[PDB]
Amino acid sequence: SNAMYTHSKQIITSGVPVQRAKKAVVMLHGRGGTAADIISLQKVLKLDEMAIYAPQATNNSWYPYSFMAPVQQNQPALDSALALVGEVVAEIEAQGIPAEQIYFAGFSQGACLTLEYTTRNARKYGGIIAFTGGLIGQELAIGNYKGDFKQTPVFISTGNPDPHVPVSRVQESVTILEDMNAAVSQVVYPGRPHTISGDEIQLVNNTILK
Ligand code: NA
Repeated sequence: SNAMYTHSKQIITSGVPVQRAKKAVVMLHGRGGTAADIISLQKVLKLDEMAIYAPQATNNSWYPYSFMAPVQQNQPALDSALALVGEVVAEIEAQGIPAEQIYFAGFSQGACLTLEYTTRNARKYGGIIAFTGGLIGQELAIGNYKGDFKQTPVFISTGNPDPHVPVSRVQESVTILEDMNAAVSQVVYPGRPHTISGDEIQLVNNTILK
């Protein structure tokens, strides 16, 4: 189609009731996916202490084209997607959970959105999990990236090769994240299909979600 659409405020919650929760996690689904889908990762990820928020994308897609299309071709849908993630973060903080106890988890299109949001808005977060994603745009626009991660643990993975996410863009993303003071774990899985492997799940559970 095109990028001339809005993500309306569709937010699905699960996990610990937010008023009781010590921590929260913002979970971002992939292209053609759903909030209910992505939440089911709580069955294998150590999220049992988190209030879970998963916004649902309009058209089940955050933005219409490859994350590496000229960024204007993904606008205004992308800005709308970033706005919605920001609304979710704002809601969590208003429920009394500070950003340093807020975690992010995304797969594929959702991992790209996760990285793009957190890097435009870098501060001390609980942790950031980007399963097969990179920062967004044909050209990286460094001028959009502001803040300091204050050693936020970040896990970023991809497969090699992967026709959706070149290894080069994951490397570039790592370089930018490290420059902004994230504590970055990058893992590239040669020959892995476009998926979340069991190894990634265990690794995230023993590190970011320790
Ligand atoms: Na943790």
